[PDB]
Amino acid sequence: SVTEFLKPRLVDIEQVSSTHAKVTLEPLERGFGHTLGNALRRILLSSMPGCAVTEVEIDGVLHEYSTKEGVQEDILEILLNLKGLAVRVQGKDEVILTLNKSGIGPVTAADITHDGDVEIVKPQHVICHLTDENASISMRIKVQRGRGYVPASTRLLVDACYSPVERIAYNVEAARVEQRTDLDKLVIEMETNGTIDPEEAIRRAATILAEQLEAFVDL
Amino acid sequence: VTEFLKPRLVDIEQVSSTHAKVTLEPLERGFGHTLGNALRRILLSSMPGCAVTEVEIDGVLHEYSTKEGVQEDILEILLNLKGLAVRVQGKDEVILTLNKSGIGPVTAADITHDGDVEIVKPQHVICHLTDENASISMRIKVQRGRGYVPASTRIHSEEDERPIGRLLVDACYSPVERIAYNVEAARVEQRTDLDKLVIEMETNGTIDPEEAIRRAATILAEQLEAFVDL
Amino acid sequence: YSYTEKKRIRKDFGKRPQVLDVPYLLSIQLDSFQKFIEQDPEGQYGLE
Amino acid sequence: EIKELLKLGDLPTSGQIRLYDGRTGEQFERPVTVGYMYMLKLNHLVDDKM
Amino acid sequence: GDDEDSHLGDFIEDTTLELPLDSATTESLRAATHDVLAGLTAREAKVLRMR
Amino acid sequence: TPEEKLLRAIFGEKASDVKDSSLRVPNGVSGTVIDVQVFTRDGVEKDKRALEIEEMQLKQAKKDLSEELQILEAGLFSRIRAVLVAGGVEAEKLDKLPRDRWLELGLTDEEKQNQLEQLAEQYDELKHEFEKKLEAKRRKITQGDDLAPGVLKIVKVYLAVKRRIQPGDKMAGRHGNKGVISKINPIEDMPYDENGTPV
Amino acid sequence: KPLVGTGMERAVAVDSGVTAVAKRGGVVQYVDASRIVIKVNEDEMYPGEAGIDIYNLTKYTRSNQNTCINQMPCVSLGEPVERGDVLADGPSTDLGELAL
Amino acid sequence: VDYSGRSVITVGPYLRLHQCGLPKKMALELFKPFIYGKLELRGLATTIKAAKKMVEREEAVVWDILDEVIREHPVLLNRAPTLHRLGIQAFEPVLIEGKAIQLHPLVCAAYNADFDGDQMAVHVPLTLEAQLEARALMMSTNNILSPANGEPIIVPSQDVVLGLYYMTRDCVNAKGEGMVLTGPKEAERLYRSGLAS
Amino acid sequence: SDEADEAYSVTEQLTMTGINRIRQKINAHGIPVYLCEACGNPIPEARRKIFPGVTLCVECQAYQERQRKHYA
Amino acid sequence: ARVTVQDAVEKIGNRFDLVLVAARRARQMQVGGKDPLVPEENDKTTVIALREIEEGLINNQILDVRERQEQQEQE
Ligand SMILES: [Mg+2]
Ligand SMILES: [Zn+2]
Repeated sequence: SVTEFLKPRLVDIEQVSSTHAKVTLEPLERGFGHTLGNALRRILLSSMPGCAVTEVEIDGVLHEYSTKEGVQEDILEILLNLKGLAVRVQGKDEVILTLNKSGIGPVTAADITHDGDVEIVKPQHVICHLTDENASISMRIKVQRGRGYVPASTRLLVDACYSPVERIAYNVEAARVEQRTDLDKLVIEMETNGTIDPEEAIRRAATILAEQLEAFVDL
Repeated sequence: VTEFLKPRLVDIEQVSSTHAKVTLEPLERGFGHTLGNALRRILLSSMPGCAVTEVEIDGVLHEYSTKEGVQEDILEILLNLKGLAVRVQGKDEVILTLNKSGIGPVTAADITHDGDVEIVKPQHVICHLTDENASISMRIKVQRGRGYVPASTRIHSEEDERPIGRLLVDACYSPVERIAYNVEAARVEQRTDLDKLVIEMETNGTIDPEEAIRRAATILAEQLEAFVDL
Repeated sequence: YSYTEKKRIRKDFGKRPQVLDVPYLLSIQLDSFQKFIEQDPEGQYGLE
Repeated sequence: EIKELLKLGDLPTSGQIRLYDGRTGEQFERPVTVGYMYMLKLNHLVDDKM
Repeated sequence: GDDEDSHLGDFIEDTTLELPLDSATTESLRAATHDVLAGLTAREAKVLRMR
Repeated sequence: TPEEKLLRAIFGEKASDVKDSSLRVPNGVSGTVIDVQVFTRDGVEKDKRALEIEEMQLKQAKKDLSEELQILEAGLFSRIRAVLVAGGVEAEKLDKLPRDRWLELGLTDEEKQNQLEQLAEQYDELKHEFEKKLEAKRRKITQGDDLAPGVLKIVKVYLAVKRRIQPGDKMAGRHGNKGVISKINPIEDMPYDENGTPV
Repeated sequence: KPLVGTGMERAVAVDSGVTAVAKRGGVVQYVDASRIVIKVNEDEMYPGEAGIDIYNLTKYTRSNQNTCINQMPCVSLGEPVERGDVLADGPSTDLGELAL
Repeated sequence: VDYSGRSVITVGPYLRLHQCGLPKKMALELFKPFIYGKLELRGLATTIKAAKKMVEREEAVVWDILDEVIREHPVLLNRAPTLHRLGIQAFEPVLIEGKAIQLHPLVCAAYNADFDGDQMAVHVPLTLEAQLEARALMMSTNNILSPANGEPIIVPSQDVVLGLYYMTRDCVNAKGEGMVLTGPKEAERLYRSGLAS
Repeated sequence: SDEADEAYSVTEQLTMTGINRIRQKINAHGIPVYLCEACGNPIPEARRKIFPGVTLCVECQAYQERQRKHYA
Repeated sequence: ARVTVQDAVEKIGNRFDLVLVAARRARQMQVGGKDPLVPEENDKTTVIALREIEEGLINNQILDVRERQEQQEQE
């Protein structure tokens, strides 16, 4: 009748790397590719609960800029290497970690004071490299649980990439049922740091968007 | 952290018979534009209308003709019918009779009304009778659908297809014409990051705004159900 | 004002005041033919 | 005079509007020219071509 | 007097040729009839052919 | 052929003495047959449809000629009546007796009377003229059509196709900006100003 | 119609054939989708042979290019008309303007 | 030449540069014997006459059999003044519910084409040697170099150089200036989000 | 492209290599000569001031151009 | 659906023989009774023959050798 919209008959979800999925929803009724994909990527990009490093106070720099004998990296590249640090907090919130260390090699993610619920998704992640010495590198990092991506300009702060999703990008291509000329074929294609799977990322985003419409749906 | 106050329908405001701007006040910072554009595109794209689809004037064979008494060629009568905004309730198809004679404009108010049917603008003109004794006897056929089904696509109904008198018209079942939206600062009692979404909308009359954005929300929510399952 | 021009009068820019109204646009054809076919009592042109 | 007439109605004098995208709803930066142009339809129709 | 300056003798179709669809039909007809005869007793098949 | 003969014997059919060359709509076209004329050679005899269309043409020629003579009658009658309003005073003592009894009704023998005589002559001339015109018109309708040598009859159909704009048509401003429409995208997808109306 | 025209539309359409421009002043006695009848004025009337100008309009017929050439009445019953006015728009005319 | 048609090309930017749109009417008509053989191979039609009747009725399975036939059969596209050897190329047909041969944008440089009415002519290659010539010698992905000189004939023309130009530029004080990013993915995550010009 | 787009470039080459030869007939060098190389008349100061490097008086130049005008 | 023949022209050498070999190979699977060597994914015999040519398990000498051997099994 005049209320039977096409529901998709999924033809692909191909995890390319287990942090890079690509989902071929179809066949969506015409123009539904853009509504659906755009709503899901607006949500996945600017409203997604997650924890992430917010501000790290290093002992040896009062600025965002200095030299630090022992590390060859700059300090802004240490803020960089922290922005890529993907932490997952359990039921508690607003944890601080410490990463005091010294030696010869790199400084992975596992070299934190490993607290209870705070989980490093890739301990192999590289923060900074120290020289051949007893060179001191002691830092107190401070994470929180937030929603979108808040830069540090809105506030040693860090641009807080709270959301899991690193890159959403859909495409609408012309699918087809037996005679109908044009319909939709959403090709979502997602990446995440690992804190939540791409499949689960889309699932949670769509669940958010569907919860928002509770006052309006009818049976 | 993960609360997301869902919106609800604060005051609907019927500025006029067709122009009606709804409001969904408590929207998180960001869901304003997402909901607004999603809803606007669902309203403009997919909504149920009850337009005219088949017309049968009394003694006309095609629409490329003329009938003594009417000052418009039949093509103009059909183009004047196609914009006839009507609202059916009970059925999904109905045959409205139009019997008129005498000099004067012929308007949708002169259609023989049944309880199912509501002709929303009775002052909307269908023809212009201009003889002392000449009449139009037509049997329009309203029916309900979604979007734009043009006449040519629709003439493959196989059997009884179809007597020389019946003239199909392009059906344009979609009651909303304009839909614009604005996201403004929703001053809740104690918050600072809140916006309300106001949706103008300009129907032809056959659609109520709360009913409209209830069906729109229904559509988008069921498609999101398909997404969430995976 | 002509009755067909008070129906929808076109806002006219353009500053020069018109001195010679536009001719009859089809004048060459009609003129030359009806000069060709016409009882004209002299050898000006035409059939005779 | 065209500015004068665009100002008679409440249009923007510079002849340009800010359109919003119909698919993403995000405003096109660099405001665009939108007006009313008289489009003919030359009868090189395709279905006498194909 | 057209663009190509083609003459009249190039707009005369050949109304005797058989359309390739028709020849490709009766080749299929030879196939079908041979098939039908194959499912017959040799007496009746030879009589049908020879007849 | 061979085996075609067997296939004929099997199903008892007869290859028809005729083959068909019937006028079918050229492929792609789709429209309403809005008129059909039948030119027939003079030697032949008209079929049912040609005589039907002659019936239609004669009745329509009569109806047109009589509608027109009636409109001219009405104008003439009203002018003569407006003369019989002054000088010949029957204000509405004239709107009931026979209108055809106005070419011979009362007045002075003034210029008004000369006008009334002239108008009555106009009435009789209208009658005579439209009669002769109807006779000529009927003879023209039912008179043999001339045809190319060898053609028996000719049947002309006038479809009325209705083209709709679609990707591949040419459009143009008046300023020499041609361009082929390449997509007819939906409404939602079009750029829309802040007020909500799309380009 | 052109929302932006050069005023030559009116003259080009009238001086073309397709418009059914009036032949003499008067009142539109009975209009219709196929014919316009004009009770001419008395002052623009001929002395004997009163008459009234009845135009028949060409309905759907094909031009040489297979376009449809068909006139439409732009006047309304009881509406005055003056000499040289426009009674019916041909193909591609709007009230005696060239709408292409 | 048989198995050939012409029509009006349009843009079709959604494409890849190795395909070309091709209307269902054109496709169904140039490819008749292919569909006939396939309908009587799949058993969808008893005879070949039945197959002709089925196609001229244009049933729901005729279209699917068409899209089965079309798949790897590249069709040659050619333009009117064949000034050089890139005036003939070959693409794979993407069936297009329409009436215009949507030709990929980058290829108009080669064809010297533009979309103000220029008609293009599609030819079908019948045999297998012909399909391998087209797919190996004439495919539109195999000639990205001008044969006049190795410089490519695939240079983006006008909408795309202006979009690319507008993208890779820089204001002197735009939104989100100065901040440092973990990589290009964060760049798009800001831009689409709305935090950086 | 189109008719008008190549016609523009044809007209543009036409105009440019029409400006350039008329502009190359102009003398831009400096070598005052003071004596018309055909008649020896002294080229006045002003007629040498406008076109520096002019090596003919105005009379002899008019003659030579009148001769040029028939392609002799 | 295969887009370029870069690696096919690479493996077989000449590019006018990438045509001919692929064409005869495909002819074996369209006319003859052969089975494609590589897993066909709704592929046409032309593209299948090119795909075999490209991995380096079908080319001129191989096809000639198989025709010889087949006629040697003709016994
Ligand atoms: Mg061109
Ligand atoms: Zn001198």
